[PDB]
Amino acid sequence: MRYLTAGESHGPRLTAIIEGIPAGLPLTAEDINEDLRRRQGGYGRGGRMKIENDQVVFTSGVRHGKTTGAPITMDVINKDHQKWLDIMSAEDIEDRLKSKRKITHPRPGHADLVGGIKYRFDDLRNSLERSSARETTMRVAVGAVAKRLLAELDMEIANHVVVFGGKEIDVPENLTVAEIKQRAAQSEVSIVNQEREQEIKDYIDQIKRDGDTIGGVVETVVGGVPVGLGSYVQWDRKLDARLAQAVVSINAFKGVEFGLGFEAGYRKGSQVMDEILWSKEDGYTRRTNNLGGFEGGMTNGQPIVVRGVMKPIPTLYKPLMSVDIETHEPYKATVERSDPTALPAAGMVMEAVVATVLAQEILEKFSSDNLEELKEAVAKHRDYTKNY
Amino acid sequence: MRYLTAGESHGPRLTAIIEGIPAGLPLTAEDINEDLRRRQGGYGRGGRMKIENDQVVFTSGVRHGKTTGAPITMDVINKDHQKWLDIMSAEDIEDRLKSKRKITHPRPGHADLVGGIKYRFDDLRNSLERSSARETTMRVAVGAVAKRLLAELDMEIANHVVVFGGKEIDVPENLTVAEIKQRAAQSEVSIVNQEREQEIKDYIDQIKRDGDTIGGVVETVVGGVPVGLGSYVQWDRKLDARLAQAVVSINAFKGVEFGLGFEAGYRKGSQVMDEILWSKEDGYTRRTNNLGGFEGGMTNGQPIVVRGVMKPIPTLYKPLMSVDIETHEPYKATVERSDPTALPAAGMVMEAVVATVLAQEILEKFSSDNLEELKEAVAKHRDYTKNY
Amino acid sequence: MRYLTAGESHGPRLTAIIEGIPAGLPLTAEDINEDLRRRQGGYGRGGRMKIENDQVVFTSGVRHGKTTGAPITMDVINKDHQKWLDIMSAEDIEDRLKSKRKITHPRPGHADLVGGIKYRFDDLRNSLERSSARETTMRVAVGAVAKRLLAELDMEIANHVVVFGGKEIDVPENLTVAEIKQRAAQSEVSIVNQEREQEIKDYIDQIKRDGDTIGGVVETVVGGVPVGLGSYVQWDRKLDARLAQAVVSINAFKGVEFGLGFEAGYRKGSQVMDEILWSKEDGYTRRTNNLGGFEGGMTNGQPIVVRGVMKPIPTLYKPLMSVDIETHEPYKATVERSDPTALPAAGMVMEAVVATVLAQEILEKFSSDNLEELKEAVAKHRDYTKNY
Amino acid sequence: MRYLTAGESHGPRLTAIIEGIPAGLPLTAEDINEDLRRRQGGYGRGGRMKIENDQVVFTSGVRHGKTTGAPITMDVINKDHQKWLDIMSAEDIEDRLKSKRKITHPRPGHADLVGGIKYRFDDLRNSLERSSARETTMRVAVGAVAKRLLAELDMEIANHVVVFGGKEIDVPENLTVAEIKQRAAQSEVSIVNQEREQEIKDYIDQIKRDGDTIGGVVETVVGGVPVGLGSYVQWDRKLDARLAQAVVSINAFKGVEFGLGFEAGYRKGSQVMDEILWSKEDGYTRRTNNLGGFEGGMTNGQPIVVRGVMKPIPTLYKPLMSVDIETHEPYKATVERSDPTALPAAGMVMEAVVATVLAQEILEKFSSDNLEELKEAVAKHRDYTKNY
Ligand SMILES: Cc1cc2nc3c(=O)[nH]c(=O)nc-3n(C[C@H](O)[C@H](O)[C@H](O)COP(=O)(O)O)c2cc1C
Ligand SMILES: Cc1cc2nc3c(=O)[nH]c(=O)nc-3n(C[C@H](O)[C@H](O)[C@H](O)COP(=O)(O)O)c2cc1C
Ligand SMILES: Cc1cc2nc3c(=O)[nH]c(=O)nc-3n(C[C@H](O)[C@H](O)[C@H](O)COP(=O)(O)O)c2cc1C
Ligand SMILES: Cc1cc2nc3c(=O)[nH]c(=O)nc-3n(C[C@H](O)[C@H](O)[C@H](O)COP(=O)(O)O)c2cc1C
Ligand SMILES: Cc1cc2nc3c(=O)[nH]c(=O)nc-3n(C[C@H](O)[C@H](O)[C@H](O)COP(=O)(O)O)c2cc1C
Ligand SMILES: Cc1cc2nc3c(=O)[nH]c(=O)nc-3n(C[C@H](O)[C@H](O)[C@H](O)COP(=O)(O)O)c2cc1C
Ligand SMILES: C=C(O[C@@H]1CC(C(=O)O)=C[C@@H](OP(=O)(O)O)[C@H]1O)C(=O)O
Ligand SMILES: C=C(O[C@@H]1CC(C(=O)O)=C[C@@H](OP(=O)(O)O)[C@H]1O)C(=O)O
Ligand SMILES: C=C(O[C@@H]1CC(C(=O)O)=C[C@@H](OP(=O)(O)O)[C@H]1O)C(=O)O
Ligand SMILES: C=C(O[C@@H]1CC(C(=O)O)=C[C@@H](OP(=O)(O)O)[C@H]1O)C(=O)O
Repeated sequence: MRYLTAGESHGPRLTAIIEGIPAGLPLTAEDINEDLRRRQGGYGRGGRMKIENDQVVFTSGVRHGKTTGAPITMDVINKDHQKWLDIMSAEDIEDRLKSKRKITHPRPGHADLVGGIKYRFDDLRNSLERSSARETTMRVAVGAVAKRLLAELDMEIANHVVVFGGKEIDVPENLTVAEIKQRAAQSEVSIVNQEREQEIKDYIDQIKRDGDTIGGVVETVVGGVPVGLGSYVQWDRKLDARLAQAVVSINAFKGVEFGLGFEAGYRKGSQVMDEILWSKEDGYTRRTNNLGGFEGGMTNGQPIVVRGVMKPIPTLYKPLMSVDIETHEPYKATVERSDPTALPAAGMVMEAVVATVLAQEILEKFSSDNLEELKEAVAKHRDYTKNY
Repeated sequence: MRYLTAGESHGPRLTAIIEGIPAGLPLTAEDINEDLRRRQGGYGRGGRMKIENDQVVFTSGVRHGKTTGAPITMDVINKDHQKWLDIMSAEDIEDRLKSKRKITHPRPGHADLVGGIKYRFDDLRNSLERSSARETTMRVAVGAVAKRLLAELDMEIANHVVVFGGKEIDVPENLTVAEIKQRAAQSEVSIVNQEREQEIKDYIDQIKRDGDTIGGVVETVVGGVPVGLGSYVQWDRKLDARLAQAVVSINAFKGVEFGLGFEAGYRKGSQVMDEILWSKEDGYTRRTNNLGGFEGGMTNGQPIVVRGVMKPIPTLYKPLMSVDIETHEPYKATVERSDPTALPAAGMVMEAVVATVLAQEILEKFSSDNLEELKEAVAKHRDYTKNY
Repeated sequence: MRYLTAGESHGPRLTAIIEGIPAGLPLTAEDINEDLRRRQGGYGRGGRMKIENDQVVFTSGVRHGKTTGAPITMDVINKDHQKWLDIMSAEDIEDRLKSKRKITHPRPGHADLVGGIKYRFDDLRNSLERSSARETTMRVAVGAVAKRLLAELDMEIANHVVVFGGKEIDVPENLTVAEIKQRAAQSEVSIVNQEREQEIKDYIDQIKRDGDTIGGVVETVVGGVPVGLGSYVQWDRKLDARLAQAVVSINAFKGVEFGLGFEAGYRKGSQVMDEILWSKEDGYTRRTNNLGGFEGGMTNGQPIVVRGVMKPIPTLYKPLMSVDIETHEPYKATVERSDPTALPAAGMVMEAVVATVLAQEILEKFSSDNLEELKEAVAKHRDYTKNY
Repeated sequence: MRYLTAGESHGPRLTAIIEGIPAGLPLTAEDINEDLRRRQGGYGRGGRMKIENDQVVFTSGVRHGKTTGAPITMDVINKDHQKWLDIMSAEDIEDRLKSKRKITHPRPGHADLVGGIKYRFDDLRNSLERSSARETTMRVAVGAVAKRLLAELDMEIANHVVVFGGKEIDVPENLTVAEIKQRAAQSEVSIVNQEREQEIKDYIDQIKRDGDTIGGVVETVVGGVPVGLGSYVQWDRKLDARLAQAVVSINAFKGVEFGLGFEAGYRKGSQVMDEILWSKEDGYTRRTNNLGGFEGGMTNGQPIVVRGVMKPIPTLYKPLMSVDIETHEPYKATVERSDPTALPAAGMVMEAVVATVLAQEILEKFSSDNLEELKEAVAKHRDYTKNY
């Protein structure tokens, strides 16, 4: 299974094509819209998010509620585009109008300047329009399709904020994936423990009044995973490593870690390995989950636990120093529309990207031209695993 | 450029094939051997590291001291194989001899059990032989070819330990890559500040007496990096993300971060973006390097700064709890030859892997059938960059 | 450069995304539409070709006349979809309405039955809608983008029919690419010598009235190609082999050959090899082009000459024998809407696919994040080639 | 599954690494060696083939007679290397010695000149050593591993010469794969009709005394093929097209065709489609096999029938004009002893590459981390197919 996303922030619309989903999967637009809606939200996002109402339009690969195995195409319109018809026209317009919203003041922390050097642009809007996170809308759309697959295979996934601009959220011990998703869904900041709900909001508004931005750490958990997805025989077959690329490819993300993660570099061997247990009732399991679901680049059957750090949004309403690309003189950075933080939204993109890599791995490991054989292949493999 | 590594820990030899290096790159067995030697070192490694004397043998693609563009084949013999001629024989032997060194007690933390389930093994040695970090020897070897290409393009790379089993190393501000390489080579634990050298060493010794293991955090730095390598136009073209997959693919790595890394989730935007500066003498630069060389998934010209966390080595001489796979009874894990720590060596592995990806990215971006045209494409791009 | 095509024959629309085209390439909807029009033509096409008027819509990656380097999305609407609103709805509909246009009598030669076994379909139109050649419309839209790149690099391409249902064309010797393009465009069956045009039209009418079909052989020729695209150093880098996959992947194609092709298996070495020549004026050239522009899987600078055989359309109006997948009784294949032949269109698809593969090979060989750098590299390479 | 081949014709040895073969496959050196012996054979092959005695050495991935799922490494020594130790040494040597056997006279029909332009060589030996068909030895080694997988899945493969230097071999009607395999290797020229055996040998001799070369056409046939391998959903998923690239990648191959092949462009649809039949005994079948086992890029369950044309060996005793690359002066190329033909050996290479691609497709289609699950999946899939 593979895919490509396309579209510009202020273009007419976004598009994604997914090639390789099995035939037979029940799939509706509501299956996608629920996640699209979750991605637009989170306390701290404003502006564009109150202008868009992201919903999907399928134009291929889905027939009468089920996929057919053909490429699936999903669209999401940009309502805002009616204000950028000339500026973002595909066709040429007269010289004289091109100057409009032309960007020559790169913003620190964004792709503007380097995208201009690489692609040799005279207008950095040509870097901005694609590098913008509006694109994550289609990543979530692809992840919602991936999630339908995981749901048919009795797997569960959830995401929650565990660090918000420095505030470490004390998560209760031994929550199920279902509990994580339900608690988190009740918060406007995706935290499982809310006595901090009002405290974090206040802070986002401080930061907001203060004219600054914050980021944090988001955690994705996956339950019911089959054992032996990924492989140690070659470096690029390791599933944790595959997930690492996908997480870090999310706009603003600067790191990814599994289970204890970086803490594992501060502890002893005996405090980190997860002992192996067996029962006639359940077959193999592990006493603890410090490795976050992976042994040797492979799923061991415990929950997958991965965290990603999102740096603060680069756009500051209180600029920062930059340089004017036409004069080479220092100046403040351009101020494009943005928010004090988009962390909860980033955690939804993270959930979608993890689900997507997972679904890719499942489709590669098991017979999967169609849902029936895949579901059969997975049941058989879970029976084998249980009785090993 | 692409490659495959092969070989078992106690098989006769390790092998690697590299396809796609440009013709005309000066390359010698000593260019490789220097790094193989580093990989074998580091206070805390014993056993095998005194038996093996890792050196390469070229058998294709190198002629008269230069690559030809054809596939390069490198071999590294396993001197230890002499003690395993029967056990690791490619051809069938007497059934009665097959139980030798057979493993039925998986080790927590290692690939034993899950590899056994995935591949349907009755002898967990079949997992161990290939999941062993003995394979990282060939990754270092491929890395040494990649480093020669970086050297030809005026780039420099180094690695050092910045956290050793929880002891954080105090790194002097403003060191060049060359100083980090030089100071680290004077330490038995690869730290650039030897004030904790004896303390780290005695800590290792304690760990070993205590019968436990420790990991840490290694940092790789790359200097003189061309701008605009990597792209934001699609997620899987982001170079930070490609490095992420490669770093976490290293045995025992549970995480990866760039620049400030996870600490960016604890700061404000104004304390994280790197301001943009310009001078007639140097072109564009950045005031600070909190982003570790990456904006928008692309190199910004600042030093690339990446860290990976190595969990503690799973094999404890004081074995943890497990299960006998033939009887399903609880039992202590198998105790195989291992060391209290392999962090310094992991650092070298990371250095090679980072270099590998980077050379791959350079070979994608520039005309690179031969070194001549590659060097010219790179100089020309550097000139463009400098004058943007 | 990579791309995906998507869409069903009777769904709402077709879509394609191309990822990786350099920034800076002039591109308009007319650059695409000219080839979409060619593809709908050819004496012998009717039905659908009378309902559709294929024209593109760009929704991403194109701004004010040029590419930006971001993913390019193209749509082609299916006007006919208004007749299939229920039959092809993405949303589920009442069970009884699903019998509408349901295929249970598979057509010999088409993807019907096999797709039904592979994907576990009960309705074989689910095989039909995606396997149908309506999809070639988007492969031609991608080729048109590829062809714009080839034109900025001073390359030319043309296609022509050389066999039309067994009638071989007597092709004058030593025509240029441009001559081929011009002469074939003045013919209603894309033949460059019209002595048999009326005979071929009369034959097509005959096949039609008899409820039969015909295919033939088309030839694509590419001029001005750079030397050394492709490589012999690994089998999958050979450019003639890469083209071979792309040509056979066109619907109804059953084979591909280069230069003399299969005739080379009937002649002696001395009658096939192309002698090497050199002059201060032209640099290296070849006396003849029996090899069709390739030596060792690499372009040698002569015209690329490649031929593909298109088998006859499978859907015959006097249907062949098949089986009712519901009762297992013998029954005549279903008769869907089809032409007696679509060879001239198939020629345009083949021109597009060849140009695509070649653009991809060029983008891989040369620095090509943007058009300016790509043009400078190709000029430089041509300079080195001429003066070798 | 993927693999890389490496080595020079006059280097010390050839090497291949295959990654992704399921654990559990019985495999021995003789499994490979049988094919390697066939590949050295064929009337018309002389020189080298009498010195070389190709046998494989396994150095990884094979233990006690079975694969383990890790990367497999195979070596084949070049006995001829002994006469080239200086010339082909990896390490640098005195400048005065580097001109030994330097090549500056490109052979028409070979990779020489174009390779030296591409890779900017002064010595065309660096093109020649790797472009040589000596490399096909490792492609046949790889194909032998693939063939072992096919045999475990009850599939059979064979190759025979159908056209020899223009002599069309009259093949009996409807030979099975096993018949073709048996008859063909009773022949020193791989033909299934031995009334023409002496005739072809004499013709080969005649060509040789005439100082010329011949090529021809080889047909590979595959039986017991599962249905539904390959897909129509995207062009690059079609298995006929994947086989096309593999076949045209063989040195000297200039075309590939399936079933009736190019003859399908001369016939009518009624004379080409294969009618679909069903019986309670055997399930679905076809009345004829004009399509060569493919419908919509997918296997239909009839025997795969593919033919490739091999141009004649380019090196001749008859003169062919070329140019001296150091002087730009014309010269006549002539080789006193060259083989007149390598067609029967090319047929072995064709069988191997075909077998390889099929194994790859099978590994992709079905659950295949280990042989046991693969077998189970294939069995389940044939039961579904038969009972559709
Ligand atoms: C959900 C989400 C929303 C974002 N919103 C904004 C925003 O409003 N303003 C901004 O400057 N960056 C925003 N970002 C961050 C930028 O897209 C990103 O920092 C930039 O493209 C550079 O890529 P990099 O930070 O990964 O290096 C957002 C990211 C995510 C995941
Ligand atoms: C058991 C343990 C676990 C820790 N885990 C991490 C970690 O995962 N990430 C990190 O950045 N620091 C980690 N450290 C470092 C401590 O957080 C650090 O010493 C502390 O925050 C004080 O920092 P300061 O000296 O910079 O104020 C940990 C320390 C210990 C003892
Ligand atoms: C240089 C290096 C040396 C290692 N040496 C050991 C060792 O002696 N014993 C051990 O159990 N693990 C060692 N490992 C770690 C194991 O290979 C590894 O934990 C195991 O394959 C499971 O992979 P994972 O930890 O990535 O999940 C080493 C890793 C590296 C990078
Ligand atoms: C400014 C700041 C930065 C921090 N950076 C990190 C970090 O990068 N990684 C991490 O794991 N913890 C980080 N933390 C947490 C501290 O390391 C500290 O040890 C933490 O509060 C844990 O203490 P506890 O786990 O005993 O409550 C940071 C804390 C602060 C105030
Ligand atoms: C331009 C074009 C038009 C075609 N139109 C038709 C048609 O009208 N009816 C039909 O049965 N097949 C048509 N085909 C062929 C089928 O799509 C094709 O034979 C089928 O998908 C099975 O694929 P295969 O022939 O490659 O095995 C056409 C092919 C091309 C290139
Ligand atoms: C089995 C085999 C043996 C070959 N032996 C010879 C040979 O002895 N001499 C020769 O000139 N070409 C020989 N060839 C052909 C060349 O390798 C080939 O023409 C050349 O590398 C250029 O590639 P191309 O013909 O695919 O363009 C052989 C090919 C094969 C498959
Ligand atoms: C549109 C989204 O976020 C955008 C991401 C973003 C940026 O630079 O990354 C900039 C803003 O877009 P705009 O300037 O139109 O307000 C964000 O709002 C979205 O998530 O759908
Ligand atoms: C051989 C190396 O490391 C090995 C990696 C390792 C493991 O499980 O990862 C186990 C030990 O191997 P053995 O049991 O033979 O001593 C390590 O020493 C090496 O780095 O070259
Ligand atoms: C639509 C095209 O070709 C179609 C390919 C086709 C088939 O089996 O391949 C069937 C017909 O479509 P329909 O049944 O609507 O008339 C063809 O005309 C086209 O070239 O644009
Ligand atoms: C060595 C093989 O074939 C070789 C292929 C070949 C060529 O250009 O392709 C040239 C000859 O090599 P040389 O000139 O040393 O004899 C062939 O013999 C072989 O099949 O193993």
